[PDB]
Amino acid sequence: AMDPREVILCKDQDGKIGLRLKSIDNGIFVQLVQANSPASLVGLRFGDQVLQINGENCAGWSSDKAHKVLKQAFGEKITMTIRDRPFERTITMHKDSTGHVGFIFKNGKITSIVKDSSAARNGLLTEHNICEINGQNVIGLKDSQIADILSTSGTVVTITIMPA
Amino acid sequence: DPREVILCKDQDGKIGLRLKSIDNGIFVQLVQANSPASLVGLRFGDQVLQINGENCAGWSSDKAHKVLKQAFGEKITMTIRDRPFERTITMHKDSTGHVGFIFKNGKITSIVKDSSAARNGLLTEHNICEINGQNVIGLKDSQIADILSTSGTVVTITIMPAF
Amino acid sequence: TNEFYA
Amino acid sequence: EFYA
Repeated sequence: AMDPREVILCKDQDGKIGLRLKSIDNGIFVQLVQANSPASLVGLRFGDQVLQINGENCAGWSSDKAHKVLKQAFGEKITMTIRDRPFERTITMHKDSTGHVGFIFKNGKITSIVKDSSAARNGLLTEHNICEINGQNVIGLKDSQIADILSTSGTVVTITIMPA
Repeated sequence: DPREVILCKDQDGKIGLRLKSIDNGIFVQLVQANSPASLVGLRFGDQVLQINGENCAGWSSDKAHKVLKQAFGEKITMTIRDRPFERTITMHKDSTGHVGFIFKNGKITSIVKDSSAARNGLLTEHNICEINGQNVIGLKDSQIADILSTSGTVVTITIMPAF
Repeated sequence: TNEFYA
Repeated sequence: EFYA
């Protein structure tokens, strides 16, 4: 329903593209992208699904398997067929009088919802990773940098999230 | 955006709805077929944001059950966010008539090698909700399989993670 | 089985 | 720990 795109990436001298992969529910997802890597340049992000690597289905592979496919891949370019963060949702909240939208977080994850808040009214969910805040990616940031973005934001606060 | 529905009690009280707590939200778990719930189009997976001017955030299943069971008057007002966990996957049947997955009790358990399902990145530990826009929640597996049989070569399924 | 093959 |  939401369409796959092809990425084409060049290996470093060790064969790497700057990518960590994770097996979830017999798919393969991007777990970590290395700063200023080819992965990064082609816009891969934590939570994107890899449907194929060099045309081969990723279905049922482990992370260890996925990584070894990358390592063994012939030539210097690697093609991947990518489905953009299929689990992603966006919630728009409004800060109240105290400057808060209404949730507790830790390690970039929503851990509780404060009663009577914009977050409560919007059905914001716990056990969910925060991906971006007002168009700022928060993946790989300390909670302090996340809190700074939150405080500096205007009243309307749009966050993207996905189930952890 | 959310949508507002206004349910109207049967005689007895009951509105044909079971709710369920997931990640400090409240979700529709089961809708009876000729019920107050079904009239306003509630479906499996719908998130219930508010009941009668009270947010459902942080409520347990037991508390949702009780608020509903004890509702004063005839009208139950709700604000609903439509199946926010819902995903849609389009597969094509191969020559044997298969899209490429194993299921049991309405739930995808494995993805078959070299199939349309595999190609399309269908995931396991997900409940099957609709097949070509046809509700399959509450059906026996054998009924799901015949619905698949009478779908086209192009099968669109709606899925949600299991909880 | 009692698995169904889709 | 951190309140949003």
